Amino acid sequence: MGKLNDMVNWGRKNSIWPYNFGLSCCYVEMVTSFTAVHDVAASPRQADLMVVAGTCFTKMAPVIQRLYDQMLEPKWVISMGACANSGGMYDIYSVVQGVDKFIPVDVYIPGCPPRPEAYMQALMLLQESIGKERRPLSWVYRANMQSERERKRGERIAVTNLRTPDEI
Amino acid sequence: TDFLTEAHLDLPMEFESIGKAGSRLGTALAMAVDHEINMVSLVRNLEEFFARESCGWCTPCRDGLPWSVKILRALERGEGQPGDIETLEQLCRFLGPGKTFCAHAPGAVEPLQSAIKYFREEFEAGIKQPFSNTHLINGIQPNLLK
Ligand code: SF4
Ligand code: SF4
Repeated sequence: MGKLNDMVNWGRKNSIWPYNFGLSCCYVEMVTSFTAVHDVAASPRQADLMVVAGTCFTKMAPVIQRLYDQMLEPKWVISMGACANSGGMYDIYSVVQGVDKFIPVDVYIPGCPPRPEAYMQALMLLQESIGKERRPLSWVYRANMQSERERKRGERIAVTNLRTPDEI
Repeated sequence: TDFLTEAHLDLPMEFESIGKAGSRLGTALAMAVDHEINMVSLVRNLEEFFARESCGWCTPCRDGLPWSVKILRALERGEGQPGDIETLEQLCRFLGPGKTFCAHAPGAVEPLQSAIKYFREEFEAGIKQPFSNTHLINGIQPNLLK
């Protein structure tokens, strides 16, 4: 029983098909992520991960909501960039301030745009979150994971000197 | 009062005659400067007097005579930098009559401008180091103005 749930979560974490529904510059960064220089390696019905990467406009918000509703359980969401997290620099009348206003988000990525290695890091974070929680085997209690901020605090505060901006 | 040269020595000690030569008759008590007195040191002493006998009321005298004093000290020590004589000339032009609240500062800048006019070679001889106002900050590339 205990090993069975572990193998089920292992199968869910080692096979994740993203529906990269991006809308702006962040989506173009994710287009550059698929190339062989980054080595990152469908339809919403069979996809299990939704990567919201771009500005969630007031007119694009029904599309995002419908495309998230068309997905099936288990479903996970990664927000990419400042726009999908919070609205970013567009605190303006025509922008929804963050995609988590209307759909739940499992992993957030700061950046404007994030580089593709940040997306791979978020994929690793989502895999750990999937492997730590547990779902019913047949017909949801997510694990409260330690935040990356406090976990990485020691090695971040221990930094003393950085390369100067004058050189290359 | 403005310095005059030996070419101006054949001139009557009247108000209009000295005034048309580029000076003032003043108290008509003349002071004779011989050859071995450095003009920069003499004007430095004069400006030190004028900048410590300022009353402090108005900005050009109060804050511009000490700048001239420091420039003249640098020219005395051979630590003058390019632009110092231009600063002295601009100070002489901007401390004239009507620019300052009283007539202390025009009378202060008269010897300076007269010694610059007649003895510019010594003030130019005071300048012996390149102009440096800043120091390099490690990490910031400077704006190399031309
Ligand atoms: S977060 Fe920045 S890079 Fe990404 S969609 Fe918004 S404006 Fe573009
Ligand atoms: S010019 Fe006259 S009023 Fe102005 S600070 Fe000097 S002494 Fe005082």
